[PDB]
Amino acid sequence: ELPNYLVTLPARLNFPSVQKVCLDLSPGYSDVKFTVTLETKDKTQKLLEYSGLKKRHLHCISFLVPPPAGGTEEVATIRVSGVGNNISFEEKKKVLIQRQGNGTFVQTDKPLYTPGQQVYFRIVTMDSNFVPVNDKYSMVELQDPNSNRIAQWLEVVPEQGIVDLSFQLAPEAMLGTYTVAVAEGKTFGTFSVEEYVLPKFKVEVVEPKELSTVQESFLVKICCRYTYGKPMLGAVQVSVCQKANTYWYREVEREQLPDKCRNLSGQTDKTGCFSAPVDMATFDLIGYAYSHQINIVATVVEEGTGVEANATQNIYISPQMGSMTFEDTSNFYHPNFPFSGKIRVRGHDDSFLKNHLVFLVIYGTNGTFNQTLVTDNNGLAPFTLETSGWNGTDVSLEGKFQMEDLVYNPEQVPRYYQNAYLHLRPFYSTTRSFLGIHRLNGPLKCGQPQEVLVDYYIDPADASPDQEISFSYYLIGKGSLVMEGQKHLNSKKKGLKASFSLSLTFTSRLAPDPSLVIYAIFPSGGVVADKIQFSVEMCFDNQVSLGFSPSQQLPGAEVELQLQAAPGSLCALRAVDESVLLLRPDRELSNRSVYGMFPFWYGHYPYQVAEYDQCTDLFSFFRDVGLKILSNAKIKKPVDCSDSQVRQYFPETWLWDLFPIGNSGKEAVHVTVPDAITEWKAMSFCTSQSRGFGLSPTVGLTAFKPFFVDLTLPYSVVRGESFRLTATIFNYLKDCIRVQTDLAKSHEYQLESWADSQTSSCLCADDAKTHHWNITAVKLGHINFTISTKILDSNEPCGGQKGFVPQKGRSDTLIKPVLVKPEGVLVEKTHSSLLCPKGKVASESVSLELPVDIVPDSTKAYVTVLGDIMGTALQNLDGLVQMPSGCGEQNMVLFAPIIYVLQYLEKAGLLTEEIRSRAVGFLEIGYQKELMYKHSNGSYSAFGERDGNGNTWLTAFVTKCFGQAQKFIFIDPKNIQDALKWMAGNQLPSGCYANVGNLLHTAMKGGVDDEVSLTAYVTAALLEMGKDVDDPMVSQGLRCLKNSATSTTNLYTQALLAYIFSLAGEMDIRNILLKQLDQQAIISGESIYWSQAVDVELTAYALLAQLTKPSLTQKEIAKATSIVAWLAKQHNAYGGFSSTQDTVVALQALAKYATTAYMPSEEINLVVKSTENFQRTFNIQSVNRLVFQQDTLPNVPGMYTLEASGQGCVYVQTVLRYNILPP
Amino acid sequence: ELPNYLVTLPARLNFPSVQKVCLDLSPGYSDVKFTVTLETKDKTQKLLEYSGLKKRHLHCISFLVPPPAGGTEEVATIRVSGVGNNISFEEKKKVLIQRQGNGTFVQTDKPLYTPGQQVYFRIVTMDSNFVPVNDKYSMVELQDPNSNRIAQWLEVVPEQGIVDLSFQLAPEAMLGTYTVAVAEGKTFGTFSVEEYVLPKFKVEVVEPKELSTVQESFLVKICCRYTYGKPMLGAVQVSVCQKANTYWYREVEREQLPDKCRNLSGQTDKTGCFSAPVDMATFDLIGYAYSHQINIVATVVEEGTGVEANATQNIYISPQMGSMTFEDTSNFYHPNFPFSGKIRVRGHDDSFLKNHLVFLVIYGTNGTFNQTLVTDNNGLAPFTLETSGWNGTDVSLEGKFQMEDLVYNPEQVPRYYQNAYLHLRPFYSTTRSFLGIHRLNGPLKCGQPQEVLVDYYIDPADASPDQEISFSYYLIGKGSLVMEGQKHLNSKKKGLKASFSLSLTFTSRLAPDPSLVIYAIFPSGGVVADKIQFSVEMCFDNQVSLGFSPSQQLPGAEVELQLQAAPGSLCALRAVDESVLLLRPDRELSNRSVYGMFPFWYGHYPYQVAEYDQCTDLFSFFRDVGLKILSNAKIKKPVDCSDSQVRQYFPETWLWDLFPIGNSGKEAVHVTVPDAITEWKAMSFCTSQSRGFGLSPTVGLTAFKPFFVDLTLPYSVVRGESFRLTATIFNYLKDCIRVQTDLAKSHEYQLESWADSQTSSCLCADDAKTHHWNITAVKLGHINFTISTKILDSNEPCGGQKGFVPQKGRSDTLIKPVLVKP
Repeated sequence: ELPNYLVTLPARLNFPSVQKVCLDLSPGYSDVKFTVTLETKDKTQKLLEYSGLKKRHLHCISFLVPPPAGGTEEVATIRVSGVGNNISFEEKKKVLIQRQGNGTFVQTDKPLYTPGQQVYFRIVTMDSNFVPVNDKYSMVELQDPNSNRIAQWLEVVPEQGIVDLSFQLAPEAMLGTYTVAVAEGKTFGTFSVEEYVLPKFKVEVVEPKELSTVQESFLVKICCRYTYGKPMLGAVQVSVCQKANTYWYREVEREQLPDKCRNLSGQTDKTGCFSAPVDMATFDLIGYAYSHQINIVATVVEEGTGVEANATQNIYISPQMGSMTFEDTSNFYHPNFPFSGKIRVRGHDDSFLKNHLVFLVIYGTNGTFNQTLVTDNNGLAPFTLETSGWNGTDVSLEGKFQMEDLVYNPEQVPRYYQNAYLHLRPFYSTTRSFLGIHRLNGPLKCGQPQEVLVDYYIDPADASPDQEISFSYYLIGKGSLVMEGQKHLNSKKKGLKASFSLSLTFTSRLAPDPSLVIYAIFPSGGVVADKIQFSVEMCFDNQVSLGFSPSQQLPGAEVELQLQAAPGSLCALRAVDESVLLLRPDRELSNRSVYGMFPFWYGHYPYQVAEYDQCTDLFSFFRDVGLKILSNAKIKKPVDCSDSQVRQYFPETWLWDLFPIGNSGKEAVHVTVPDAITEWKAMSFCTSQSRGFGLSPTVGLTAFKPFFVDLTLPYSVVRGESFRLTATIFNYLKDCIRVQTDLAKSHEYQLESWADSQTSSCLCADDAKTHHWNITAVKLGHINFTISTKILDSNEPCGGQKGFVPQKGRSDTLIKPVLVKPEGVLVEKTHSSLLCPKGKVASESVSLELPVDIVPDSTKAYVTVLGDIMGTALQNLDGLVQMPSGCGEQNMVLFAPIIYVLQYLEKAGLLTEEIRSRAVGFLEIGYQKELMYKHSNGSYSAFGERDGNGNTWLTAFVTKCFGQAQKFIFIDPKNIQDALKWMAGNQLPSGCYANVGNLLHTAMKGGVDDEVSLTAYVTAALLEMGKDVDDPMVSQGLRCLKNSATSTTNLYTQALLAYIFSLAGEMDIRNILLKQLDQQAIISGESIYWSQAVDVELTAYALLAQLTKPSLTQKEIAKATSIVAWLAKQHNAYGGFSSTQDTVVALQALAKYATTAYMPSEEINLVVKSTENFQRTFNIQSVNRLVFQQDTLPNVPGMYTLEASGQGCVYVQTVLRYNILPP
Repeated sequence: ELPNYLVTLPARLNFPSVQKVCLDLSPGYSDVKFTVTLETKDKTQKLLEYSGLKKRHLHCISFLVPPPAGGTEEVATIRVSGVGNNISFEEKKKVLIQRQGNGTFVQTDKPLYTPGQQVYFRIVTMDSNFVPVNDKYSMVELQDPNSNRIAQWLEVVPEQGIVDLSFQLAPEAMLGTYTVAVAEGKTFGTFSVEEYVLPKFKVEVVEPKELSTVQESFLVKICCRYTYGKPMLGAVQVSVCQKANTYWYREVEREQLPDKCRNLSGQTDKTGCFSAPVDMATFDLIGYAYSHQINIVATVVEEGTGVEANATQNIYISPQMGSMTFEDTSNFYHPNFPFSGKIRVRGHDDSFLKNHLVFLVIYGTNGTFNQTLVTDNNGLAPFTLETSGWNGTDVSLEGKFQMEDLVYNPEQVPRYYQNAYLHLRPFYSTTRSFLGIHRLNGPLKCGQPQEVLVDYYIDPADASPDQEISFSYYLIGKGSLVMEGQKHLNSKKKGLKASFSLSLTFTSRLAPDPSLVIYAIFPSGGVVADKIQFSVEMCFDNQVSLGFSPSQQLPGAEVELQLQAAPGSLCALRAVDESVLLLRPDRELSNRSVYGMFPFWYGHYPYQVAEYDQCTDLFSFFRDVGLKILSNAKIKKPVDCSDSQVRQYFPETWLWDLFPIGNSGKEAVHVTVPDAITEWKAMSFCTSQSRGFGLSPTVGLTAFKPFFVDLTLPYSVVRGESFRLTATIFNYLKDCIRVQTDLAKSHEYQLESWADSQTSSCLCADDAKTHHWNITAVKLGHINFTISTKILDSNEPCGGQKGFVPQKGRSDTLIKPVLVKP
């Protein structure tokens, strides 16, 4: 016999992890010292030293990995060496050690906020094995919808992997999509802040969920239900419609047909759900001018109330009436042994079909085979096939509904049958023996031992009867070898179709789709092996479950709450209203999102250590699961080339408390239900360094009362108007009752009161009596509307019999707040100052006034201080230096911004030398990327060296890029002088732009793309490095441009021709067009910009025209400060790699503005002082520099003093909002 | 009638841990809202918002401890407030918050080094819940014994709570007790460095371990064994001696009588244990001038070699021949209900005596009572007493051997009976009921769920049959609440001596001495309770074991070491030689040492939050464990005054590695044994954040060969000076064989030709033959000395028969380095 060995490691090692390495020894050897090492550049760690035994032995050891010798990634070398008695086996492979993606998320308690609320949020960072990581954050930031950073917490440490942070939102905070970022990661937790009111009912479709083209009619069923679980009445309008399909060509036959649609009007039943049938004779399933799509817009208005809900459902019409997919089968067959599998058969309605005659056709080189099968009464079709006629050839399985396909017809869409296709490859079995694993149905549970049966046959032609046989099994989860073992079997049985069993246990360390690989090496050297995948549900380490008792309980009294988790955990709990999830769907915190933030659905070898043998077997079996194998056994295929209750409450988020789980595993807390009659959806994620991360499914506590009231009233209420206060009184008791309703009159709202002063009415079971009022308000802010109802004892009978009072819940009151705003139209007066003392005190007196037409308590004024030139995304400027390229003409516009960002960063005080070196290395390898576009004439071209003389734009761009890169690296100026002779030859002094050269990409050279702009750029490119006017090229350029300077027109071109005269330093003709430039600029507050993508370019060129010119004054300083404040919020000003030239010109405008006037703050103490001797102090040093701080001032608006002391420049913006009478 | 509440907190909160808090409520309430909250000097978190229920309910929640506003230690306050329906209950009590003690130990691979070797050491931090912390180490330092810091490490980060560091000692490093110190703290580890040679055998006493005065003559059974488990023949000289005791007055009568020594010479038997009786009347037991403490110094010399091993056994001589101690009993007793207890019965050797009539006498105000009791065949005396006639008065119990004590005599030392004395206090019981907890044996077993039987009697005069009575139980360990429960019983059973059971689980969170408190509040206002103290062995939550397979190996063959700990744990190793432990005894790394690393007085409040009266009940039951109680029930009494291989090897440690544990909880490694004929003692500890710290027993591997050699030679050799190299040959084969010996000649050393060749000889079973040579050194430094022995087949009989050649063990080649100095 020949002894063998097999060592297996993960191919992709992870740095804070503990991994396994397995080594299997044949019998024989038994005198050879085996040792395995992994060699990094820092050490040589031996994994195991070992010797052979008299039997086959599989030995697996765990190890802490070496750190990577690079920054975060290093190719280490795995080495097996067997020494001893004049033989030295040595084999050598490469593995990869990298710091894996520590995935994080941020969970706000709500996706929605009124202004004045409190944004609570938890940031969780967690490992690939769902272990929490206490890698403490540098910074976390909360930014406006204007991308302006308004909150920042620095150097924050998490407890048990999670951190909670509370930001009190402003009562005057602007409406939009706020964002929260951590450490400048890939996670941007966004929440909306807007004005909203809570809907009390959800409308949804029920029966239209699938539609096929073979149906005749479908029954639209629209169910509207309250949040507390009761049905309701109300008028229903359902718009069922198919829109016209927009074709892939958008220029011809664009005059479309109108959308085909039918509108349903109705009333819901006693179960509160309206049903009506709609034919598909209305819609055009045959026609390609209409999409295969039906929009259902269901709109329900409550009876006598006026509130409205809508459901927007999208249905995709499918001509496919049945789906047949392989789901439990292998991609490989062993030769001349039976092959097993099963087919999932489903219909159009994704339901498990019954008693279907499926037909399996087999394509092979011997002959086409056909076999029919019948599904069972569960929806599966098992099959076993005899492969002995397949002759070791790759075959094809096709499961079909019928033998004959549908003939394509003009009058009807051909209904396609989704067949079951499979390709079977012969396994590389050099020795005749068989393994097979019986697969385990659908999704498998976790924490319980799965019993898996393994079938085998060891033939007595390659294994002698004295040789003990053993099967080595590996369970691989998420690309790491997570379970190992070997089973020894008795050698006396030898040749029979036998079986044995394994007892596995799937968990969160196991994948959603993990693998089982079993193998057996014979003493002949051949191996027989089989692997299967698995369907494992998205489980977790902590078995968390949430429990309410008694789970449907009256509003205002206690409910016991159970947390089930692993002991020693710290667990976070969110109990929130249903109604706040009715407007915006919540940010999905589930098992699928936690499993989805780690991108490892592929497994496999990485790019760094991949083995390209090609110019299936056991090596492919370990390659597909992501394990490096080193062996001398025949595992490689040879390569081939081819009782009154007062009710004020907490209707928003209810529970946001942290609970550490004790040693019992379970923990209870009694919580008091808020008085809003809704459903509370609660969820919890528990985390622990012991077991891991666990996530409860969300549960619901239905707070419900039998008899109650409900006020409805809008949120956006202005003063003076009479709004519709609608009070819907609900009786859900089974007996008819009498109610008495009264609004408690106070001195804070006015009405003339239809049916007030303790009105009385009669109602009965499932009844909603809607009283109406219109109310006008006199106060401001939040004011309370209070109502009370009682069930009177019936002196007279009504509704038939005498009314009956319940013993409990006889009375019900309600207090509801509303926000009332001042009258008139709003208008803002803003004033900005750039206070820059240089080691001193700089002061400014600000005066802001108001016309005398104001209603009282309407004027508000607040001041904002900012220490930085722009809001956020300095790390975007850090990331602009990456991603080199050499394809297309986007390479020059991606290699342009490096010199600009390293000019910008050194004047901001945050320059780093390692990105300096990396960026100039990228620029030095980027100098070679413009060399194969060099023309044969001695110039550059857009594409090819034979196209012709190049365009002036690209030659001027590479002239600027070569002349502005001499401050960082060595660029020779000989190519500039080689280009200048072709600038002189291309444009005549008698006439400029003789039209030689063309760009490959259109709408790219500018916003206008005319000849005078390209001429002014190529004649402005010479003197923009620091040169004066000394050349014939710039002389003929100014000769061409001085005629157009007096011609005016097209202010973009006027600004960029004022740019070259500002480079010339002359004030004679650019001042006669400067006055018509700034007066045509529109005003957007203090963030103004010039208006004629094109406007941002015009703003950048006019900022450099106003900045490059000499004699900068303070009004020009404030004007340019307003311009760069508008450019601060432009996300297209920086962040584009294949974008236009706007990015580099706005970025060099930022660089020149940091050069000349505004340098960033490093120590500013600011004080504001008012008329009424009120003062306030801001501190802006280095980390609250970007924090855009606010302060609300209580004085009557007048003259105020704004003083800045220290070293640095600061920006102060004062905003006065007030309301004026419309006449 | 009158509703009652009870709030329980630990009285000493540790900052990185979580703590329980408990609230128990009577039937009644259901309209008030109880808030318990813990305020400190920066924040106030609401521990429980909680409305009342119509039954009795026990609700307990776990909370994170607030940070210390004082920096490391502060006095917070917990308060209870029941507000609602114009009812305002408000009470408060002070509690202490301090940072928990970070324990730290350092181990080394050996406790003893020659200069020129590598010193390894591991330093481990530890919490009071035995979980390791990866706290940032500032600096660690290594000091010469002249108080000079010779090595220095700055800014070392722990990997899974431990640090593993190495240092190369100098080849001319001077001799003394070097010290490893951490951050100028209280932790230090001393290792001695001097020249040594490894002893191959040890010697200890077997039979003399206790001396009582009633003996006539006592056996001295000295016994000497090799490290590889085999007996040895030799010459034994034992000095058994009684020293003259120095007087307490150190000013007069300096003339001292000579020490009563007896010298015994002997040869060990085939089992290698020398036994000889010594008449103990030679030693002066009566007089005070001679000490009551014998000292046995035994020196054993191997024949033909000259090496010697000494053992010093210091045995106290005691006149005590027995001990009555109370160990399973309560300090309290309930009035007019039976009281149970158990007595340990031990003799002069502290062994369990059989069939001893122990006598219980009871000292009370009604009358002194006597009772006799027969022990079982285990060593226990279980008794029960009626307390109906005791009338609620504190009593005393005394358990004795006999009624009459021994008369003091001038001619004899008065031998004392160590009786069992106890004082029983009356329980403060306002309402008549009984609650007793049955005891559980001696030291309990960790991890297994024990079953405890608790019996009770609820008197129907002070209870109502319609309402149920629920017993609340607290299983408390190491000053914090561990396990909780509320177990109800219906009062339809009425008044009887009923019983029920609890399923307890004891872990490392629970103490070596944890407590169990069971109580109940009746609606009259009274309370009934019982507290017992358990006894658990010094346990760890991480159960770790080591196994060598096949646990006895010839040198040169691999051995599978199996290491069994929790998954996700990082484990140390130490496979030291036994011969290293024979020179310097190891500093103790055991469960006693780890549990004694932390102060374990406990059972009381801190002095900053202590409560005292002007001058037992449930409040004393919670004081004696150290828990704060806020209650309005009758919980306080009214105030009153109170074949051929060459053997070069590893005479240092064999295994010193870090093996993390995978998910199966098992690890294994085939480790190659070193080529010394010895025993390797291996021990490991594992640190995990999940299951904490775990420490394994010291398992042993006997690396043994049947036929081998050994070289006796000193460490230091003066160059140009002759020494005696003594090579001994051991035959442990069962037959008689013929050996042949060749000492390798080289230019590194010179020989004087003493039995140069033809040293072939006959060695029978369990035999040793020593050959001496006169060898001098010629060159400086380390010198190899090589000996090769083999078995030759010859027709010349050895012992009357031809020497049978082995199949394994035919030859043995040994290489020993030696140090040569000028």
